Amino acid sequence: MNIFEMLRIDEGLRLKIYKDTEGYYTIGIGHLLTKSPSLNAAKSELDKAIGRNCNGVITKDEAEKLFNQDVDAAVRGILRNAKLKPVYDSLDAVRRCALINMVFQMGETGVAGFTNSLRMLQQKRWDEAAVNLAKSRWYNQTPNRAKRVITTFRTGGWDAYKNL
Repeated sequence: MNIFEMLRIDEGLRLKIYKDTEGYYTIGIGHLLTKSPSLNAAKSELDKAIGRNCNGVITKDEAEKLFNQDVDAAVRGILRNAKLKPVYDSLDAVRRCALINMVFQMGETGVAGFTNSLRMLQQKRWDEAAVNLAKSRWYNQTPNRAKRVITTFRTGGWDAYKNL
């Protein structure tokens, strides 16, 4: 299992503009287009993103292209972030995937706000950090997904994703 397969289980694949769990306009493999309420604003962002007139619909190909950019940007943002980098560097390969996943879903900023859990992950207090992560909007709003990511940090292996 790797970061791409993991994210694709969590995000799914949709070739037509759709709404987030949050009600936001998205396409592909969890590529948010806009937080704006107009389908029109979304369409426009789409065409800007792809470089063509898409009319709200893309190919598999275009979806995976966006996905590769988004993963790359997530990793690079972690690496550039003063709060994130140290945790990232301290973690093993599997756990590193779980932090990348959070960053992808919620953005650098969002994750960087989980101060106490970051601290615990750095210290390698796996069970404590899992209980602290669960105490969030994130877990309450998307519990099955949060719980997959959490098991990942807890265990250090891919079991939450075996099932799936």
